[PDB]
Amino acid sequence: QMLIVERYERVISYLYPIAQSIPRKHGVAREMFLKCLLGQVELFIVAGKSNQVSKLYAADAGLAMLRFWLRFLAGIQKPHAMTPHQVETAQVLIAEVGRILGSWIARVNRK
Amino acid sequence: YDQMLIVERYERVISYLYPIAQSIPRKHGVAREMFLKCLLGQVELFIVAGKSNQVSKLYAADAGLAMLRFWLRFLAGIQKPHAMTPHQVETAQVLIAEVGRILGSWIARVN
Amino acid sequence: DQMLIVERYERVISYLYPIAQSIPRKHGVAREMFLKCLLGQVELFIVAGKSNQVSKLYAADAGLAMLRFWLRFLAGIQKPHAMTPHQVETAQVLIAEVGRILGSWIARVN
Amino acid sequence: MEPIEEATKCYDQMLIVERYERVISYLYPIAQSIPRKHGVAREMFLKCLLGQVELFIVAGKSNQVSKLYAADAGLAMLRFWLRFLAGIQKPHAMTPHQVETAQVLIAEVGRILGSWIARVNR
Amino acid sequence: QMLIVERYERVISYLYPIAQSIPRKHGVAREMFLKCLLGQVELFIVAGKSNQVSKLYAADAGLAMLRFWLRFLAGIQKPHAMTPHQVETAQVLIAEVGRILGSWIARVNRK
Amino acid sequence: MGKRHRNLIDQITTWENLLDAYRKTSHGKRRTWGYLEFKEYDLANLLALQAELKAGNYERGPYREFISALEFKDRLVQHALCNIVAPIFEAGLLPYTYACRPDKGTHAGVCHVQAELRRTRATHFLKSDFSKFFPSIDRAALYAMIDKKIHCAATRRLLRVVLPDEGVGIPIGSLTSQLFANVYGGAVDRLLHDELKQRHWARYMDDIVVLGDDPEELRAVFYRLRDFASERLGLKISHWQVAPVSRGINFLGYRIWPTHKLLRKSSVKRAKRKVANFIKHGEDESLQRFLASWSGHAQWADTHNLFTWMEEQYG
RNA sequence: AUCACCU
RNA sequence: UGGCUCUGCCAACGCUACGGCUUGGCGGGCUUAGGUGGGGUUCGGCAAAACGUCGAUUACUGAAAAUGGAAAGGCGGGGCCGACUU
Repeated sequence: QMLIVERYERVISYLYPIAQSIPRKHGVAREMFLKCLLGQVELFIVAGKSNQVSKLYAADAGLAMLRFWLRFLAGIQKPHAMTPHQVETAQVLIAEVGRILGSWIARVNRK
Repeated sequence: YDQMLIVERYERVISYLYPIAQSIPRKHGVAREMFLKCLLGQVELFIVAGKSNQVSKLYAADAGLAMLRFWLRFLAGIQKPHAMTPHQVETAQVLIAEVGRILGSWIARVN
Repeated sequence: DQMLIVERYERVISYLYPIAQSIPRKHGVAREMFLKCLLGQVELFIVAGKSNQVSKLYAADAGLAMLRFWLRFLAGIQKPHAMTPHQVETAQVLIAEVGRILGSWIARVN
Repeated sequence: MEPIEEATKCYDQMLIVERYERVISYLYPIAQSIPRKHGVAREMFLKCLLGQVELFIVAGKSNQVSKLYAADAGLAMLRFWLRFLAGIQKPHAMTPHQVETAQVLIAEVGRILGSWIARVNR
Repeated sequence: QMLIVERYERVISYLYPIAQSIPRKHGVAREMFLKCLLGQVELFIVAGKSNQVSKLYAADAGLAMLRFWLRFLAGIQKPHAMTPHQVETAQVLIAEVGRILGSWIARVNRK
Repeated sequence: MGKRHRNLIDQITTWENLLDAYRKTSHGKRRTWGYLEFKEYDLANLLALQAELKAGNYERGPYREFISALEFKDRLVQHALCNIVAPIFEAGLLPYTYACRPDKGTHAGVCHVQAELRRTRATHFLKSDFSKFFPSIDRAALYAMIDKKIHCAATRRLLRVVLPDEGVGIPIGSLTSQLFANVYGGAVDRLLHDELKQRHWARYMDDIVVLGDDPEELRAVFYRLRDFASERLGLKISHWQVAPVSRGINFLGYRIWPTHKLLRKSSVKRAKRKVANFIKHGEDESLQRFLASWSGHAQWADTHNLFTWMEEQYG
């Protein structure tokens, strides 16, 4: 869209510094965290372009995967790269782009 | 439940397998990166499954879980070191089996 | 037509490809994905032009707007500065040239 | 005991995967001998070799024959990757023996894929 | 038409050394050239398996994206420029496969 | 090994074995719905078999009788048993038992009859092949030999699960049936070699060759062998003969004179091919009739690894 | 028996 | 596995937000089993040990063999020392 991406930019702008703090050790994960962080604005921009909710739900799945990545980087990534503080704020920003996504789902799923 | 439970149980698969999949030598790079893209990237299939409640995606979650199982079989049957030792395949297979059980119960639920 | 955007998009590429190689290794996944959105957005035009399901043209605009994102991300990336805001504007001149073409091509196919 | 039941139990995917695991088990060592160079083709070989399991596996845990045909296309691309690894990877990548051996294993998986494609088409 | 993947195998036979040689410098482009060089066989092996002219158009796209990669890697500068000769002795090879695909696209669009 | 053996369910379920069992169960079957459904979570299923056998919660899944087949877990559990239980039974098997012993096998049996047909220049021979070995193994006086060597309460229970301690019918179609049939007919080996002081003989599960340098003695031996295996082992003797070594010992697929050894193998090949054809004919229901027939006549030529052979090629 | 595959 | 979100040096396709970055060198660190099909069988000795079996799930130790446990001894040959031959 435009506003979801601008609100997701805030997720990226918060999470990308976190993803760059992940050590070389877990560099292969941040590849796919950033391929899910940075790569999710493909799915928010591909959902923007493609009114089909398939790519919107794909956008929702990506947001949910990004929320997993928060969980993962905070714990499952063993040096819990994201701290539980940094999840909670990043999940606020994910929830604000999940607000728009759930409300974009809403505005697409009218009939 | 269902998607949330499966993912929390699959967290423990990743909680075991991500350390295994990060230790895999860069020799077995694409094994390590495709193990992870089926480890971490299986939450994607669990997400889509729950997000959609379409049995096809909880079956493709099983396909990711089964590709995950291939990966343990393969990272066992990798040959420069042995990547995933069979204990780590065993414990992983136990964890993935618990994920398989919940996915199985979830597949059953929707079926 | 696919050859028009792609050649005008090679000005994006030829501009942003030295820029996307000068993106810090530190910002290497964003660089590899900037480049995989720079290069390989030509593939979204070419698919859109060799085929023409207009979904493929929206995916082309998506990549162009994801390229615009990569600009607006790689500028203000983090500490190792990547794309300067100038480069983002200059790039966005050329990304808006293919924006115009692909957009008018979307419009013309629509 | 009851063998831990995966869902969408598909014989063909399981067999094809078990038989394709022998392709991987043969081809992965000789992808992982591809020089330091030639390593992006090996990335893609492996991503093609090791990633064909996912193609089979998703095909078995699909009813979609599209996924079965996509598994066939991947086996054909792997059959290609043999051609490439043998001839075009200029050092060597795959000895005619290694290809002659690998092509046998891929042919076994080709057979099982063909039978599997056939049984669904009816 | 499966002389395509044996005429295109002469594109790869040319363009793959003209890709192993794009240095690390241009290794995101090399990876993406090799995934359009090597991974155009996939589009000609998907083609011959879904006459469905779409996949042959998507292999025309991959030959045209290979022609882009040709013209890109020329203008990649330094001793990594795909020599104008190579762009021309490969656009000859890609145009061979372009004409076999021109026929495939013809022979399948015209039933 | 020290009599006793009163702690084997520990070794049967000692993974290291339950894996050997696994690799033995899967060997050849790596294309069986059973392996492929097991292979998925193979080592979780082995840990749940380590656990179901360690805890004696194991139940043998019902025999799928076309030849009674089992499951993969079942054949694994048997492979686990008959990796610990087999070597404590195939140690008390008089060397001249030649079935389901990897060392002393089919060929060594035909070689052995010849061997001790050469030496002692046997003037006479006894074939005393058993009738329904598997279908008339006491499965009860079997478990008076699978209980004089096991002495492990829970192995004995695993044996009794994998093979109920009641009936008269070792299920031909099992690795524990193989082993226990050799063990069971090992009682007639130990009525040949121990009692009957008959040093020269050979047996493969049901086929009991007993080359002896005197005729009427070999007919005595047989009568004594039949009376034993009937009264003690409820194994009717289907065919027997006391032939001069010149008739040839129709042992184990060969016809074993001291000097030559004319492979008569034909019944087998005929049956192999017959089964073969029946399956690639869609006639897998008259095959049950044929199978029942051939399970009567020249299956008392212990051609059951061939029955499992053709339980696998064809179904 | 044949096939891989290293000691 | 051409790496490294990796440095130090250095140089320039470059690109700089002027810091660097990039990128290239240049060092350094980090990086038998399985699949698929379908005559040593010699002659001798010891048969001691071992191994097997019966003894024996015995005696015994211990209420109880209780997933402890022999042995003498018998029976073997499977075993052994040898020759030859493999």
